[PDB]
Order: sequence, then structure tokens, then C-alpha cells
Amino acid sequence: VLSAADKANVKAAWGKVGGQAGAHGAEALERMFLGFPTTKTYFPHFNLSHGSDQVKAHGQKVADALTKAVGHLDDLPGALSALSDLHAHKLRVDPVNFKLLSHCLLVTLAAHHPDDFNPSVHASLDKFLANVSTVLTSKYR
Amino acid sequence: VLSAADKANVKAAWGKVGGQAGAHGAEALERMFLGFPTTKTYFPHFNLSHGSDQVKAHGQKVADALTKAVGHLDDLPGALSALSDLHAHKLRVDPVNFKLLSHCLLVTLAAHHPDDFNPSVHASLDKFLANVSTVLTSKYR
Amino acid sequence: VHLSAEEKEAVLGLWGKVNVDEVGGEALGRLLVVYPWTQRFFESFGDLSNADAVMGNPKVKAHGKKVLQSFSDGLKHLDNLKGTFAKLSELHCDQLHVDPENFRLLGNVIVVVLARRLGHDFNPDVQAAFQKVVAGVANALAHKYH
Amino acid sequence: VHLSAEEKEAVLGLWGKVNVDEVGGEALGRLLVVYPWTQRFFESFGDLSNADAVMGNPKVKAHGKKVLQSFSDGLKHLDNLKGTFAKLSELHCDQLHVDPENFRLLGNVIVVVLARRLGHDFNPDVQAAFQKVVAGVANALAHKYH
Ligand code: HEM
Ligand code: HEM
Ligand code: HEM
Ligand code: HEM
Repeated sequence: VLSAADKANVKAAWGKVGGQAGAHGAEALERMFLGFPTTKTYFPHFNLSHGSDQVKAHGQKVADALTKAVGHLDDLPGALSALSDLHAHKLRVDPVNFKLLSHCLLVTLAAHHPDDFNPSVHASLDKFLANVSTVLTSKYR
Repeated sequence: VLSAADKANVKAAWGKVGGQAGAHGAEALERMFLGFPTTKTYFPHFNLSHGSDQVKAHGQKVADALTKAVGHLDDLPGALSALSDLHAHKLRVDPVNFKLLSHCLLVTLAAHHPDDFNPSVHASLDKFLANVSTVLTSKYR
Repeated sequence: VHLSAEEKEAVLGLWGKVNVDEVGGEALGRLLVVYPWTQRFFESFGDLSNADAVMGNPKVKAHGKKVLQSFSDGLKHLDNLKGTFAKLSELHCDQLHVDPENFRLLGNVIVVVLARRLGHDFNPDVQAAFQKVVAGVANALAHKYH
Repeated sequence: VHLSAEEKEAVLGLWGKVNVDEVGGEALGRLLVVYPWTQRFFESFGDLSNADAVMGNPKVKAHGKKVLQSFSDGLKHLDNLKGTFAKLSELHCDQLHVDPENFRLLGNVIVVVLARRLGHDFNPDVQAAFQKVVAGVANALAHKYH
């Protein structure tokens, strides 16, 4: 659960990311498709290469859902209703893919900002992505 | 995020078990200690060969714990108040052991209630337990 | 897999009591019901949107038995599972793109089915022997991965 | 596992520029702070109640160095990682009673530390090469089980 330390650890870490949010949301995806091919099926319509309008257009979006969450940690469910019904109903995005997308986002943040990323920010950021995931993995019915 | 259905099936299925619940808490633990031996290390002070007064006593405490949650479906965190802290920050129970204790509790119910263990009830009891699990493993942080 | 003389007589002692036509369809039906996301890889198999539609879906029952017939043949060769399951692995890996995790869920749903239908004859011990085998089939199918 | 002939160099190459000593102390320490429930296997290491204390504790370092030493003295022996971790899994199963889920967790942890280390040179394709290796160890170590 995101406690106060966790909340302030995320905000204070994401805030730093700044404008790169988009380049890092995309890198992660791009790292996912490569590190775990079994996720490439969820996108037979993208140009899935080292960046084609798609992966960065998509990355740009993933980067915004997180910024919304990061700004509403206190109550994610309401502020995450849509996506949850897009992944747990319409798309039936297999639950364990949120686990492989979080990882890559951690390997992405960590490669670019290795000085804010202390063990606590890590532990703290492994719970954001976890409780964002769980949220997007409710709707299922 | 339990639909109104699950709340009913869970209350009925548990409700049909009635008296038997205790006996099930135990059966569920034997099937666990023998199916997933890695879990026996939390119970070294115990003797767990088969139907020994110890598993039989822990088992009733396990069934009673679920009887309360089944009865406090709306506020699970409070209902469990101390079982979570007693699980996470203390015995430090690995989270997979919850996953193995849910499927062996489910398997018990089926062996004993093939009559009323339709796929729907099976799906709803599965959620009830995943739900009871996050709780016991939420206070990890 | 590492199955001892007793463990082995138990498992095979138990398949003879399993009606494959029946089991395979209830397990795969319960899979599609308990873990919704799994339905995707299927979809084509018709109207799936309630316990009744998946249970009753004819094709779910046919496929469900091929699945068990494989689990059957596999059982007949516990000593060299990987080899047996080789061909089926790049089928789920390349062709299907099924996260190897789902292979254990299915395995663990077959166990809940052997119980629902074999009752007392699925004592704690026999189930343990069988839980092994399930891992064996899961790790087996999760071989030729890429 | 089966890395390619190009992936073999991606890894072998940058393992030579990573001070496995520090990495080993950062992975193990980073695990314990992130996955708290594993502190239960290292209770003879003293105090681990605060992130700082853990990432300072001399015991974690001395052991980390050992963890990554076998990771490395296991690298290159890729096609037979099963014959390199044998007793080492026996020890984990029988002696330590670790659950194999935790080996996938650690391989993941080490894989992020590396990123913090080689930074920009840890390009996506390299991650995907290490990703398969860490799975190979992760599944090799889970070998002698039940
Ligand atoms: C960190 C968690 C995730 C976030 C917050 C995220 C966010 C989003 C967003 C914002 C959209 C686009 C909605 C729009 O166009 O208005 C979306 C759609 C989608 N996501 Fe995710 N996603 C996550 C995880 C995943 C995972 C793990 C997969 C599977 C690999 C996935 C697969 C897709 C697919 C199939 C779509 C289709 C969208 C399209 O075709 O444009 N997402 N996601
Ligand atoms: C998810 C269902 C579970 C519930 C609802 C639950 C409930 C209980 C209950 C009621 C007790 C008795 C506590 C007391 O002394 O009053 C307890 C204690 C404990 N639990 Fe669990 N538990 C669950 C799962 C687990 C798992 C997965 C493990 C095993 C890996 C575990 C290991 C223990 C141990 C060792 C103790 C205390 C030993 C003793 O003093 O009797 N529990 N649990
Ligand atoms: C016990 C493990 C499994 C065995 C024995 C197995 C076996 C089978 C067999 C014999 C086929 C026919 C393949 C063909 O020629 O197309 C099949 C197809 C398939 N399996 Fe499984 N399978 C296993 C687990 C699963 C799981 C976990 C999923 C996940 C959803 C899955 C998804 C599918 C799909 C998508 C097809 C193709 C659909 C079709 O042919 O109509 N299988 N399976
Ligand atoms: C990624 C795979 C891992 C590798 C390569 C690894 C390797 C090792 C090695 C090299 C030793 C040498 C001990 C000996 O043979 O005398 C060891 C000991 C040990 N490992 Fe690991 N390990 C791994 C994962 C884990 C995990 C994640 C845990 C538990 C959460 C764990 C807990 C331990 C403990 C407690 C010891 C003994 C410490 C002592 O008594 O001083 N290992 N491991």
C-alpha cells in the first residue's frame, strides 16, 4: 500500500522526471516488446520498431496515465476507471503483463536517473506500479 | 471490487459449508504441507503428519478467520485488523504461500461439495480469497 | 519428473478413474470462467459470456478433451516430459503467445476438477504426487520459448 | 536457455565492465529492502528495519559478492546451467527452503542494478539478452524440487 513515505517518494521522484516522462514511457514499452515477445501480440497494428510514430505516440500516453495517478495516489480507482475497463474487459490484457511493463519502467527510470533512485524510491516505486496495476486489474468481472 | 453476485455466492457457499468449516481449515493445511513442503517451515513447533490435534486446532482458527471476512465483505481490512500485521511484519510470510493455501482450500471445498461448487461459485470464492490475501499481505509496507 | 515408486502408482492409479471426455471439458470451461483474460486466445469458439455458455459450448468440450488426451499421453512418459511436449511448446510459444504462467493455472484447475469428481479418492497424498506432475507439464510446455 | 550468437557477446562483453562486487552487494541489499518478506532468510544478519542499515550492513555485501560470483561463474556455462547449480539448488530446496518465485525476483533486481550501473549502454537489446540468462539461472536453481 502507498503510505505517506511512499506517496512523497513517488511525487518527489516523478516530479524530477519532468518532460522526459514521454521518452521513458516509450522506452519501457520498447524494452518490454523485446525482453518479453509474448507481449507483442497485444499490438499487431503498431510498427513495433525502434521508434515509429506509434511506440512514442503510445509511450506519450502511458506516461500521462501515470502522471494522473501520481497526482491522485490518494484515490486511484475513480481516477483510473476507464483504462481498467479497457484492459479488463475490452482488451482482456493478461494480468501478468502489467508485471513485465512495470519492471521495464523501473529499468528505464533507473538507467536515466540513477541518483534519485535510492532503495526507498525503488521500493516505493514498486508499489505505485503495483497498486496502479491492481487497479487496472479489477474490472475483469 | 466484489460484484453483488460474488458477495452472495461467497455467503452461500461458505454458509452451506456451515459446521464443516473448521475441518476444512485443517484439511487445507495438510494438503498444503504435503503439496508444497516449502511451507512447513513456518510450522516447525507443530507436528503435521495427519489429523494431529495441532493442525486440527490451527485449522479451526483458520476457518473462523474466513467466517469473519465472509461476514465483513465490505470492510475486509478492519475485519482482519491484526491478522495482516501478524502476517506481513512479523512472521514475514512469503506471498506465494497465500496462493498455495487458497487453491488447497478451494480443492477441499470441491472434494466435499461437488454438489454445489458450480463454475460461478468457484470463480467468486477465488476472488474472495485473492482479496483476503492482499489484505494479509498489504501491511508489507 | 522426480516421482518415487509410491507417488507413481498413485497418479496412474488415479487416471484410470478419470473420465477424460468429462474432465477435459469442465477444466477448460472453468479456466475460461475463473480467469476471463484467458478467453482471448480462443474467442473464435463462439458465444462465451456466462458459466453456461462456456460450459455448454460444444467446441470447449472437444478441445478440452484433446488437452486431457495430451495430459494423458504425457503421463504415460513422466521420465521424459520435455521430449514429449517439445512440439506443443513452440505451438503455444510461437503460434499462441500464451504466458507460461497460464499453463500452471490450467494445471491447477485440473486438480480442482479431479477433486470435484473423485472426492475422497483424491486424498492429500495423491494430490501432492499430482501437483508435481502439473509442474512437470508446465515447465515442459514452457521449454521451446522465444 | 538459448541465447543467440550475438546475444552471447552483448552479455559477455558488459559483464566485463560491471564491478560484480558492488553489484552483488546492491542487488541483495536492494532485494531485501524491496521484497521485505525475504529478510526472514537472513535473520542472522542483524538489523534490517531501516533501508540505510540494510544498505550498509557488512553481511549483505559479503554475501551479495557471493551471489553475483556464482552468477558469473555460471555465465559462459550457459547451455548447461542445470549442471552448474545442482548442489546449489539442493541446498536451496532442502537446506534453505526457498521458494523459486524468489529467484525470478532476484534476477529481476540484479537486472535493474546493472541498468543503474552501465546506464545508457544498457540498451533494450542488451536487457533482452540478460533477461533470458537471468531466467536460465532462475529456472536452473528451481530444478531439484517437487
Ligand atoms: C502502467 C500500466 C499501463 C498503463 C497506465 C497503460 C495505459 C494505457 C493507455 C493510456 C491507453 C490508451 C488510451 C487512449 O488511447 O485513450 C492504453 C491502451 C492499451 N494498452 Fe495499456 N497501459 C498499461 C499497461 C498495458 C499493458 C501491460 C499492456 C499489454 C502489453 C497494455 C496494452 C495496451 C493495448 C492493447 C492498448 C490498446 C490501445 C490502442 O490500440 O491504442 N497496456 N494503455
Ligand atoms: C489466508 C488465510 C489465512 C488466514 C485467514 C490465516 C489465519 C491465521 C490464524 C487465525 C492464525 C491463528 C492466530 C492466533 O494465534 O490467533 C494464524 C497464525 C499463523 N499463520 Fe495464518 N492465516 C492464513 C494463511 C497463512 C499462511 C499462507 C501461512 C503459511 C505459510 C500461515 C502461517 C501462520 C503461522 C505460523 C501462524 C501462527 C502459529 C501459531 O501460533 O499457531 N498462515 N493464521
Ligand atoms: C496442459 C497444457 C496445455 C496443453 C496440453 C495444450 C494442448 C492443446 C492442443 C492439442 C491444442 C491444439 C493445437 C493446434 O494444433 O492448434 C491446443 C490449442 C490451443 N491452446 Fe492449449 N494446451 C495447453 C494449455 C493451454 C493454455 C494454458 C492456454 C491458454 C489460453 C492454451 C491456449 C490454446 C489455444 C489458443 C489454442 C488454439 C485454438 C484452436 O486451435 O482452436 N492452451 N491446446
Ligand atoms: C538468483 C539466484 C540466486 C543465486 C545465484 C544464489 C546463490 C547462492 C550462493 C552462491 C550461496 C552459497 C551458499 C553455499 O553453497 O554455501 C547462497 C546462499 C544462500 N542464499 Fe542464495 N542465491 C539466489 C537466490 C536466493 C534468494 C532470492 C534467497 C532468499 C530470499 C536466497 C537465500 C540464501 C541464503 C539464506 C543463503 C545462506 C546464507 C548463510 O547461511 O550465510 N538466495 N545463495
